[PDB]
Amino acid sequence: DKYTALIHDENFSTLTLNVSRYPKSLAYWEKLLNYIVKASAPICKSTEPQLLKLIRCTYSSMLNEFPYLENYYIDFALLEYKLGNVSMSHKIFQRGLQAFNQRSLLLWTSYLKFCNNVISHQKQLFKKYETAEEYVGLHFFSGEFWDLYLEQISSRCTSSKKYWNVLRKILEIPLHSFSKFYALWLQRIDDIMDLKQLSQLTSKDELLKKLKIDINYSGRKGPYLQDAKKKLKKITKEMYMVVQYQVLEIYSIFESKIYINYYTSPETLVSSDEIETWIKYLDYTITLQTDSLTHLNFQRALLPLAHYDLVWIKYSKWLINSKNDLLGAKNVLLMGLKFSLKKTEIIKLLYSVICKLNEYVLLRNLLEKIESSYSDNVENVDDFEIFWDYLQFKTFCQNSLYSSRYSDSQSNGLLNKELFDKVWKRLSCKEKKSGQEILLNNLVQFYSKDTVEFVEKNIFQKIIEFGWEYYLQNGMFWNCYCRLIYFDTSRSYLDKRQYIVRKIWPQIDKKFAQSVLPSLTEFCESYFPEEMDTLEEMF
Amino acid sequence: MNYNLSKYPDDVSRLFKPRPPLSYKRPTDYPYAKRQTNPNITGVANLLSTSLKHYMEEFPEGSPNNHLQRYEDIKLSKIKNAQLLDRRLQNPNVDPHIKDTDPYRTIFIGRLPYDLDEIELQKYFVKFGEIEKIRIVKDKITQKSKGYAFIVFKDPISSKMAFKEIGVHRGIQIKDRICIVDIERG
RNA sequence: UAAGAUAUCAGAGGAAAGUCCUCUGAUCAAACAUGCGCUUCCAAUAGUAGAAGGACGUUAAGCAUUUAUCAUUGAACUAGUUCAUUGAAGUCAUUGAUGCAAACUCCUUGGUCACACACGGCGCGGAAGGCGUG
Repeated sequence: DKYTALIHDENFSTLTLNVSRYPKSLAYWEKLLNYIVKASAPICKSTEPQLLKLIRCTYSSMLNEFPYLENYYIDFALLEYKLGNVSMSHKIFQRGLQAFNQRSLLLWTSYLKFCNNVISHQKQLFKKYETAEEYVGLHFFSGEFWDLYLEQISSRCTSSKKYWNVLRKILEIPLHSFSKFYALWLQRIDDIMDLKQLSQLTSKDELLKKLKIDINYSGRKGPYLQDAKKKLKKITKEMYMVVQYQVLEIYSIFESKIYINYYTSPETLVSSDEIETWIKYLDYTITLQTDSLTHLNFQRALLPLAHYDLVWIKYSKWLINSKNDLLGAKNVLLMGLKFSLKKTEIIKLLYSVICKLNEYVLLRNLLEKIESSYSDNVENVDDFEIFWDYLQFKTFCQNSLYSSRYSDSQSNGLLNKELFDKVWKRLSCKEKKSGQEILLNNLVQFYSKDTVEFVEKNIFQKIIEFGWEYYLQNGMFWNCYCRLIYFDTSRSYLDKRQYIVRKIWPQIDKKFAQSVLPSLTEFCESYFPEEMDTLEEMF
Repeated sequence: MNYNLSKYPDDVSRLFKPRPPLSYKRPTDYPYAKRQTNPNITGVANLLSTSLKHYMEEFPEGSPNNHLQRYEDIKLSKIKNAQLLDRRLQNPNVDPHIKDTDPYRTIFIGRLPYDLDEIELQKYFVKFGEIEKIRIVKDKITQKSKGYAFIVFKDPISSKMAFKEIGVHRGIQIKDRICIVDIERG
């Protein structure tokens, strides 16, 4: 048969195995699919179910890697359409629209076109268009969406009061192609041939107040209706003056520059200016305060640079301070944590959003999910920021969960056997872990009797006893060891001037005192001018 | 529409816009599988043939089929037509009027004008040999000339040459009518 | 797809039976005229109306109801019930569908004719029939 002859083919085994080796590359997913369709070339109800079920799990597994590929949700419905189960064709537009969070234009355009043919029920088919326009109606390129909706009113409905009702909306929206909708309004106004037909435009009252024309004017109507049109056509023209300013602004500033409106892939790179306009076009859209138009213009700008985090931050920043909805900002980053490839600038911010929201059981669970990622060796990571953002937030929980074991109600912070051993294992790497002294400088911060005696013995003494070379030549180390002692509230000035100068200063080697002295002088030059001579003679 | 697999160009094909799809309405008649005429037809029972006697005593004499008597009038009239023909066929060796010399010498002449005479008949038929006799036949019921005659020639070869000539020649025109000739037949 | 036919009946006539053809009657039909004290219908302006038909319009997520798969395997369980896994098909809908009712808005139609504001016809039309003669 055709199925088993494709498994025993060579090219199937290499193209599959390539995809399982390099998942996110896409151009192997694309070859795995473009090949497997052609190998079943007659793709009708005829062809065998093992070959169709296999070509269904290619698509449905491939869209689970790349949820922002508008065309492959269309192309997967049409394959489910031709094969002939429109139940399963709807289900995979629903799953496509939910991927974009209901607000992508190409899906709702190439859903409704299909949806005309198969709904076969009046009230429900217009309910698809009402639900559509509240998400994707203000989309700047939505011009061609409405032209579908106006095609389906004229064609279908009898009354011709909905066609005027809808077209009154499109006149107020800054679409790319708006002039095609003013041309249709002006082709109606001219063809109005009785005074009763001006009621379908606007109410009987608002005609007589705002324009002063009356429908019940019985008389010689010809010139009166020829006046009504001239008076009514004017306030269209003033609206065409309003919108045209808003369009020609947005076109000339923003939309002219943006050359790419689609996804591509995780290996695609965007131009620098294109990022520059999307950052400004988003700030402009926030100014207008049209919430439907704002959410849409983030989503519309997200899918070209969905991998950066640069837009995931702002879209959460807009939601957090302007619209004042913090629980909603938590959901953006969680939806952003998946697509972005930096993942660090988000996850620092995302921790902080949970903390303000008071969902600590989630965050403690989240820190378990990031230590489990490295297999309990976050300590051993190369990129410091993931560790350091982990550590200070891991600290905040264990101050809270465990009661303090020191005097003066100080939360035993960085000093706990659970965390300190992670830090000591981090310090032991010495030359390769590459975030050493920054970790070391935050160990100084304790400023009390018990904790200074701890950090002296448990790190600053043991680092001398083992006597690693790297830490003793770096003057940032000796500077921090002095500042641990000097700011202790327990010592008087006498012993604090003794303990440093009598014991700490002499423990350095004379060869290291070349490169240590610059950073060690700066401590001395600012806090100990009196004993600046006794520094120099020693070295 | 997009594709338009039709003879016309794209403008004309987009001109025949169909009304939108028919609304669905849940059906009211019976499903095509379940459709059937009334089964369980209880046959012409013995109990039915027992209840015939209530009908039979009520209408014991059936009404007379008088429309059938219009057909029994005509078909019996056609049989009586044959009997009047049967009265004629019993009555030619008798007639006296056909009972002179040899029947191989006798011409039949027919379709002759009602208003011929035996002398004009004699002129024409004497064209084909010497005549032994004539007779025009006249209706014995009233002497309308019947439009036939019998002509006895002195020789049967002159009778058959008269036959040749003046019947198969379209019918001999005598006065103003086209006169078949035959041999005697009778 | 083909062949045949172009009202029926009855009488007189032309070429005992029948056919063909012609004028005389009856009945049947169509078209055209034309009548009936024939039948029905044809909307405010002395007023801001109303009659017939719609709306595949709104109120309206009205109100009142009833509906959202089956099979296989394990756990608990009363002596049916829930949870998880494996297969089969699967119009969309639940702001639905089904029943009940109202209000409002809007669409197409016509003699919006003439005379009269006057204690059971016989104005001039048009529309629709019935009936009768030629």
